[PDB]
Amino acid sequence: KLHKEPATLIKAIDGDTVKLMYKGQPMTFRLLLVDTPETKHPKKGVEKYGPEASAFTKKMVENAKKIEVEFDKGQRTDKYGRGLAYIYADGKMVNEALVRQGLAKVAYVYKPNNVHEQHLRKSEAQAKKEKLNIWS
Repeated sequence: KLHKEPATLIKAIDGDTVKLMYKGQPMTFRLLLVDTPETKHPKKGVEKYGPEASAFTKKMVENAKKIEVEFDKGQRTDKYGRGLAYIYADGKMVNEALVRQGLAKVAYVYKPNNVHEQHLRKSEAQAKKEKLNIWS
């Protein structure tokens, strides 16, 4: 089964990336299954809603009492060294919150890291129906 492990915030870096202290080591975490508009896009740069997604993730993790990380069932790091995880702030999944708010889309899914896929797709569908942010 998947289980959560505690972590401590170091710095929110962008909408889709946060640096955490995990098992006593600083590490960069990429949020699984979501694509946010980025402020730090490799080519693009600062896309529309980038600033908004980035501020949303930052507030959510900076104002939390407890941060937890949840790994999926496949690879736990990507080719850049970043942890691949679902991040929880006081019990609430940051990945889902972003999608629910129309501040992220569900990404292209590489099995078998897809455990919360349907759940996020349901939230994405609701944000589209409500025409929030990216979908407005």
